[PDB]
Amino acid sequence: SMSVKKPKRDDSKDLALCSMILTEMETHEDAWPFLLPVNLKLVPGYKKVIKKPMDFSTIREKLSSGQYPNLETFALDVRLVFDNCETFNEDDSDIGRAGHNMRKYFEKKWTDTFK
Ligand SMILES: CC(=O)Nc1ccc(C(=O)O)cc1
Repeated sequence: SMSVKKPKRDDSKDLALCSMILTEMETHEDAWPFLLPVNLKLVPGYKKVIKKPMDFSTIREKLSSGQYPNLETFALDVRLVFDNCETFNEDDSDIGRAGHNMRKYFEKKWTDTFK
């Protein structure tokens, strides 16, 4: 509360660390469904069903331009990519499996890096 501060986690390296994690995700061989925005004009159903599209190149643009206030807002966008993937793809499809694989991959990097 007022004039009573909790000790503050050192966040000075967060930007560099999130950038490293994003790089590792960009270079994963199962990252191909997630590198670019889904084409809303060429994929039936996507625009109406998926209220907030997100993809790695969009996350990268936002990271590079000061659009994440903190590391938690970054993790929310990454998770949104995989949440969207589950909403739209069968668990047993190449893309659906790619999504599950990348989420597992991300969450371990997240834990190892910040916890
Ligand atoms: C991220 C994501 O779901 N992408 C896509 C892209 C294309 C299709 C399709 O054409 O079936 C399905 C899903």
